[PDB]
Amino acid sequence: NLSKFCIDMTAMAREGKIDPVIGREEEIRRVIRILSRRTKNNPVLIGEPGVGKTTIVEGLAQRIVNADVPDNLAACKLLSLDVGALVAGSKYRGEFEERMKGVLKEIQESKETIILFVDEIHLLMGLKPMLARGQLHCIGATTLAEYRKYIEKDAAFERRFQQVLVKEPSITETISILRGLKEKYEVHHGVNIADAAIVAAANLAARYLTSRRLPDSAVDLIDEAAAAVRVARESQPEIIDSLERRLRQLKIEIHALSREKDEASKARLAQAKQDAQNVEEELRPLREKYERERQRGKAIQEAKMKLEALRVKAEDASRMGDHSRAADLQYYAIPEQEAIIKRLEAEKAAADSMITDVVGPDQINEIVARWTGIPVTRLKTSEKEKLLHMEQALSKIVVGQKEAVQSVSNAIRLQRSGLSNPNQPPSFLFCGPSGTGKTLLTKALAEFLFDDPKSMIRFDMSEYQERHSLSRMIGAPPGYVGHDAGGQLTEALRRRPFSILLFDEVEKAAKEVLTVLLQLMDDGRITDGQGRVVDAKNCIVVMTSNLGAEYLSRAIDPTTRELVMNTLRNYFLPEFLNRISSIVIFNRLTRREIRKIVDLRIAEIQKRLTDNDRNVTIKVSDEAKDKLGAQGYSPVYGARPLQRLLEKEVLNRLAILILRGQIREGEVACVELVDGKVQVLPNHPD
Amino acid sequence: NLSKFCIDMTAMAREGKIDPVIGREEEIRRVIRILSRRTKNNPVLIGEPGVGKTTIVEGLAQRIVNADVPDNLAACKLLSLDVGALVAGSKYRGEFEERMKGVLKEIQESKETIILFVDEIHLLMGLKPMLARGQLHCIGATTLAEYRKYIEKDAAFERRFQQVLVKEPSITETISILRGLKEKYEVHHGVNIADAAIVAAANLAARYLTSRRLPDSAVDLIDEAAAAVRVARESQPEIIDSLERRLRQLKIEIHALSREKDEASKARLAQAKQDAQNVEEELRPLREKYERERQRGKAIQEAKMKLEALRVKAEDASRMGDHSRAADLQYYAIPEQEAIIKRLEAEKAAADSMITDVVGPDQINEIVARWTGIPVTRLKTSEKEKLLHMEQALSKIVVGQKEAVQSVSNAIRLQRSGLSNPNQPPSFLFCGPSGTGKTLLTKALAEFLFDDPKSMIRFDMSEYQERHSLSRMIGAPPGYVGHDAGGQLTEALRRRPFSILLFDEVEKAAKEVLTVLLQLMDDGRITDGQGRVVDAKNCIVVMTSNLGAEYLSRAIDPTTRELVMNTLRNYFLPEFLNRISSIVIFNRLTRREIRKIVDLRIAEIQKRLTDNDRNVTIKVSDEAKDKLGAQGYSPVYGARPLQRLLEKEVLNRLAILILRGQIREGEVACVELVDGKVQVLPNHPD
Amino acid sequence: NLSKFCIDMTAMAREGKIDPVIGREEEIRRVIRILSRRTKNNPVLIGEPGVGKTTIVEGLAQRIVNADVPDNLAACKLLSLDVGALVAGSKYRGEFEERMKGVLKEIQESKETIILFVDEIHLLMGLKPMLARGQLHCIGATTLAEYRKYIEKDAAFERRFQQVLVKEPSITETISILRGLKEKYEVHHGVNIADAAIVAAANLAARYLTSRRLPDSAVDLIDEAAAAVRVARESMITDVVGPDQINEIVARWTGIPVTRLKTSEKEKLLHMEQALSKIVVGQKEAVQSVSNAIRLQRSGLSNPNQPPSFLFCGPSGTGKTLLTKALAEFLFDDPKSMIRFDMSEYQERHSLSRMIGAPPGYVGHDAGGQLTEALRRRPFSILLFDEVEKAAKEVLTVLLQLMDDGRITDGQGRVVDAKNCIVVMTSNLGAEYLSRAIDPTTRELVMNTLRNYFLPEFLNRISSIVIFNRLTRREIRKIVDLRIAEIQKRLTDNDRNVTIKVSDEAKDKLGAQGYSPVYGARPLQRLLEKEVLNRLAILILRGQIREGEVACVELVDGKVQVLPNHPD
Repeated sequence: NLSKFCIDMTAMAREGKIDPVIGREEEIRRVIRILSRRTKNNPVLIGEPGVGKTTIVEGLAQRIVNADVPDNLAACKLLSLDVGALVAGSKYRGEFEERMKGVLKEIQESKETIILFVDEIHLLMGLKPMLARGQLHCIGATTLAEYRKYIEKDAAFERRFQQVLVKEPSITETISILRGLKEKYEVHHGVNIADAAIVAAANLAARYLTSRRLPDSAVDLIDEAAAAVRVARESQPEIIDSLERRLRQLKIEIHALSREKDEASKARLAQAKQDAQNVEEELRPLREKYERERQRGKAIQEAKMKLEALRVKAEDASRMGDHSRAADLQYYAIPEQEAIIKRLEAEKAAADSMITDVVGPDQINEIVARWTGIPVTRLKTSEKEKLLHMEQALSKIVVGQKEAVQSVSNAIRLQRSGLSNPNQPPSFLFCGPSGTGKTLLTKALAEFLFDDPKSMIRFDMSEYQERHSLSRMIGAPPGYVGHDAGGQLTEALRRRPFSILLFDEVEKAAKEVLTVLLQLMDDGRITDGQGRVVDAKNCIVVMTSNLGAEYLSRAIDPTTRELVMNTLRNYFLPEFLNRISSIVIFNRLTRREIRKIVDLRIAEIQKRLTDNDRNVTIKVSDEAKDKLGAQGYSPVYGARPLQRLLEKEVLNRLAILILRGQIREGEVACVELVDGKVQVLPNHPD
Repeated sequence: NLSKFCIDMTAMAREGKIDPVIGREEEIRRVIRILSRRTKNNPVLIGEPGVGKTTIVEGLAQRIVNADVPDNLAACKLLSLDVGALVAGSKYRGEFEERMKGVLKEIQESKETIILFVDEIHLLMGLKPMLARGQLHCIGATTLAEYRKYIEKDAAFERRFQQVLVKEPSITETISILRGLKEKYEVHHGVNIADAAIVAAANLAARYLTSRRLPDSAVDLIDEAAAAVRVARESQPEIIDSLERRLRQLKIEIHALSREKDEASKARLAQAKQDAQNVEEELRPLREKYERERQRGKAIQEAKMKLEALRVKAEDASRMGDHSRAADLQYYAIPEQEAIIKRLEAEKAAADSMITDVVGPDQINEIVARWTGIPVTRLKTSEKEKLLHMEQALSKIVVGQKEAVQSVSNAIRLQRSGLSNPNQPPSFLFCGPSGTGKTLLTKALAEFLFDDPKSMIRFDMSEYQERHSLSRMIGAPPGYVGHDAGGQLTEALRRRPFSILLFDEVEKAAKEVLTVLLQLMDDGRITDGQGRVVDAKNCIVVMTSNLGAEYLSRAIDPTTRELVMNTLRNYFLPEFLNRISSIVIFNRLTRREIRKIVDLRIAEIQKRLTDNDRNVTIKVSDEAKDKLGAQGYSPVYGARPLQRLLEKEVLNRLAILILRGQIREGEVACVELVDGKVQVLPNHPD
Repeated sequence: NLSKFCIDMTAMAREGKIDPVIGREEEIRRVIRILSRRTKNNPVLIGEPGVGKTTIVEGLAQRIVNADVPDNLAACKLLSLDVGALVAGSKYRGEFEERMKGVLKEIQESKETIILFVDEIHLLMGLKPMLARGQLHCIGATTLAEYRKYIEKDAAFERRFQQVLVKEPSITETISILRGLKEKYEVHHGVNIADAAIVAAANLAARYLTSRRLPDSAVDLIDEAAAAVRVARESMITDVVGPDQINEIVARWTGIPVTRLKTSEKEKLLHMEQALSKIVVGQKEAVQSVSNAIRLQRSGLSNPNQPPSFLFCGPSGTGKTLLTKALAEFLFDDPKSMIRFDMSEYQERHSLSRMIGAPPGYVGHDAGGQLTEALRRRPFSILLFDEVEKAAKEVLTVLLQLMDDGRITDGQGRVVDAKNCIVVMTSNLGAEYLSRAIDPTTRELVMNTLRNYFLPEFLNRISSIVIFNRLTRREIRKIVDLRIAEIQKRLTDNDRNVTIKVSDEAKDKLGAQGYSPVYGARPLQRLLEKEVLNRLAILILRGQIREGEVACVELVDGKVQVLPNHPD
């Protein structure tokens, strides 16, 4: 028989080597209905890669072999066969097609109803399975795109098929499947785990390592964690290996002195004999407890092995009816094995590097850290304390609208508390003069709430005032030219959902993209031109304005607030306008805060000084700062100009004397001013 | 036992036949972890060609042989693959399929857990060993390119592997691992090397030999140094070999004197032969000293080899139960023989005005010059001396915009200072009239900085207002031509990391090309059609405009500069014009500096004259240059027409007179403006 | 012992059967260095056919035999199999590989230090001793191309090797190499030669026979000299070799009088106007202009890497085509040295692929490179291009990137040499501004209407700026007289002898007639030819105008007609 390429699922099912599936049953029954459906028997599943749609097929087969299934299909069997393996048969398609017809017939001339799951089904593209008229069955599963690319472009084949979707499970579903496979994996490493670590780890992978999808992601996370900790238990303790290297060098010394004959040699001979003694009679306690734990875990492993083997054999026999041996094996070998395990556990509990075989969340934390280099500190923060401190925290970054800060704070608070629409994320639309750090405000926001620069994006609506600009920016359905670039916005949502959304020049926008953004607000997602309606619940969305700022006199009054109220209600649909978290405003910039910013400026300057060993002592006279500020305020950009202004107007002469070294190590940057012109004074000429 | 293709690494390990390896350890530990995992034991590596990926594998094996790996690995046998051998078997799948299975089968025939690392794994893709998970075990390694080409195609492998890239090592790490090597390398060629020399050498290769990567390159450099040494000797001493050069010259004397048939010739032949005897009597003592000391070195290294032999012998003896034999060997045979070899070393060191024969920075520098041909003095100036004297040398090329010289100089300082943005490369937008040498300015600038014409590249947005042009300028996904040739910027940055980047007439650019350039300004690198990023921190950029010509009317005035600033604000983004390093400004030329650059031209001319045999001085009348300038000042195109003007005007008649016979050598080109046209006074008639 | 396939160079070294070329020592040093490369001992030499880098390895063997080598290499036996020596005894690749193993067994047998060489060593790819860790030593050489084709593929091999470029030998160095060979060959034949004549010969082989390669080509020359001798001396007294015989042979391979070769190339320079006048007439200004330009070229005072270039503005054939011709046949002394190129077909972007090439996987790239093989086979030549302004802008781009640098990339992936080329663009985009008469305005008008067409600096890398005119009626008649002269020549070619008597009346008639504002009267050449050849041959095959009998080419009643001397 040419079962060469085939793999009998039902075999391992009876064998029980297949992993125990969990959850997602209604889908299974849907599959069933599709099978017994006459017109198009074809279950053709679709989902994102890696999710182990495979796992789902196998779980259905598992449910099958228990015979609690469609009767007309209970007598049927399932098996896999890699299409790549079939085309691995030969090099050329011609001789290959002989193998293929062999496949189609070999199953055809099979007097027992058995079905094949054609994984990666689309690869039929590269046909013969027009033989499908009920005499046979298949099972389809592959990604959406290529399905639309080839299957959707074949009527006859497809009018005989029925797309099946795959929802991506959520946190709780992880919790389920992970708690399930916990025992299996712990055995395969002979280890222990606690739950809260699993919970966190799941959430964490969900948050940051997101180039892949739930849930197998957090699974392999568990994997690597357990591997690392199992490597540590498998490895000798640091005291043990140091002891052993020591004693090796100790017997080295002992005998090297046994060669020489002089009183010092014999002295350190006896001394190194005592050394090797001490170390050996100390290690053999620790050495032997290490060995004992090795043996304990060993016995544990093999006991679980025979335990589950008996379990699967007994389940098989019960499915058969071999009652006598089934019952005796069950109520004899299971209980004694339980006793074995419980006395093993008792002795391990009494055993008190002695590492806790149980893993810890901190472990996963370190792992994800080296996965993304992100400071471990920020991770172990539950996203709650930061909330109870974010307000003043970000105040410590920029100042100027305490009220705006605390407002957006309350907004995100009400989001995370879950006291609103749980699907439409909070939305933001600013107004006021640039220079404050509005951008920078959002920036600190992100790197505090997602802890990443790239978490920010940028959108400037002059670039988005043509309807076709909208088209390209959201991408177009594959039937259009936008198929080669797609939607940068959309694709950004894809790659990193937990991120931030900037929008600017919104006054200069096209009305249509304005409306699709309004939808996004009320949608919490966007129906792409392709069908992948990608969530936004992990997003933050900001729009910019500076128009009414012409009202801003240095001074907060409600009067001007209503001024710009109308000044905006005119601009956009008041219903649309009802979709901000709350109206976001600004104000003028009194001198005091500006010179405070100057203090922050000289601060980051001293920071740059600290970046290297160079001690430099910035002495900004009060009046220095005073002139700096009083000069560089921009009625159009505030200190954004003044920033680089002072940057130049110090860094120049600073680096001058630095290159010159005339102001030497440990010296003082006496930041001086000369008659209305700032001039730091060199401690010396050449 | 098809060991025809089995090739063990642990063997050469067991004889120290591969040197130790430094750093990279956390990598190894990660690899171990992955090998332990239950999901996809087989990890994958990504890095630059042959950069020591192999070294990581073999060093892991080294760790193995000396009892640090865990038990599962303590039971591992590991080896490399006759990959190319099976690629070289037969051009059709055929029998190397079958031999491949045989060894694959031969794998199953295993006492302990056999591990087969494989490189180039793409070679099997462009599926056969899809048979047994758990039986076989490899490690993955190739180029990221190959990763996406074949790794990411077969979903099976995609679930069956996990990648671990390889960051490029850094310079200090180079220094360390090179000390390590240095030990064994000198042992191979018995000549000492200044550590600091090696440090230089590494930095040098890093700065210029971008063909390969760090550190292998600088390794080869040290090797070239050892080579230059061993060839300054001839398996000899080096001063002995230079006296052998002198002795070969003495033999030339001997033969050229036997050539002459007289008595004094034979007498001075005997003189040369006595000199030959004396150079021999000094040749010998130090030559046999050299032979003896290299024999002493092999004594040392074979003593260390036996040391490793007995060490690992005591290791696998405690594994078997015979640690006493190798124990005693280490105890007694090792220290005493090592001591007597050290005694031979001390006595030969005692056998040692004065003369040097060990490596120094000089020879390294000379070799790198020979490799690139750059002057040794140019290498050794250091990014410090030029900063103290650049402005001078630059003025030695063109002048007039002294302010801008100063400015760009401070900018380069800032970079080298590091006090500025530690990553943002410098950036300067040229503004002024063409026809002075803005181009020339930047040219000589670079050739003073990196000392390379080709270190400069020029770009003009005239062919960039299109999308496909942006693509070609950066590249594209494979379904395009942008993949072919990639992008000019990225390909250049690769081909030369240190450079300057001209973008002339940028005011005509497509604003999305402007966007990618702005990224370059603010990334330190760039994301491409392949997504990969290449650092430009060690690079700078150039872009020019010529709008201000409106305001161009000589007297430096500020009022115009803000007009220009807004003129370009309306052309680009505000922050874009702020993410720059500094604004650039130009102007017209003073008639005096005009005449000056003309004097420089005629200097070039007389230089070209003394290049050939024509020593014809030129009496360029004041009127000559005055009229030439009055003509050649093109208010449209500066004086970039002027040199051509003057050469067409005079140089032609010059060469004409010189060759037609109107000039004999050594003459004076007494050239004089006569009636609006400069006609040199005929030095000799037709 | 299957050491037959290799050859112990060190043996003939001991037997002294070897004669070292000299120079290139530094390269041999490089070799030694890599022979000390503990990492990749095996280098790879790279050069060109004829240079017989075999020479180089033999010289290394020389430095072996006299014990003048690094002793780490003292006992090394240097032998070299031929890959062909194994292509012969091969009933199949297995048997090929069989003998491979067999010798390699003897080879891998580590008796003493031994080093191998293989010519065309790339051929081993298309290998078996990939087993070679470097415990052994080898060396080889080939062209860059197949090296990149085969050795670039494997990581292992390519890494184990070191690419070394032999480089082109200096002309002065070749004379020194000839010297060292002189006595040897003379012994081989019993002859003597003047060193200076030999130097001449060298320079000649340089200027021609580019098919071959120095210096071994110049050797071949000297061998031919010795041959002529071994004829003569054995057929006062004739015993030595003058330049004469060299000249005989260079002629026998080019068909040119020694006169045109015994030149020193200065008088021709000083008298190009003479020849031109005797060929072309009507643009004396451009004549002297280009003369001084190419002089400056040869003067050395020119830019060392700026080959010439000459603007054309005037009708076609008027002499300018004939000009280009004379330029070739007088400077480089070959008609075919001109390679036309109609830019009218190069107004397309794909014409870049069609001319120089494009990325290798295209259809036009194979047509490309027309300049590449041209220069490789013809260094001393000229590059004609017609109405270039219409040609595609990337075509003009690559043409510029040639003319400035005297070198340009190709679609194949290389930058050819052009240090003996001449740039030629030709059109009459503003010639219609003119009459039969010179006014600088119309001249300056064309100046503008052409400098506009591109970067005027693109025109300002041209060696000059040159126009043409509409010939004067009198010099029109002059070139007419030239024509009728070559026609009477053609008459004298065959024994039928008849006197062309072109009346000044018929002269004016034909001239003015064929004079047209398009090409002047170049088609009139064929027109008047029809007018004469027809009638003269009519009377030739009729028996009217016999030998010597006059051909009064006379204009009768506004229609030129030769009066039939004797009616039928």
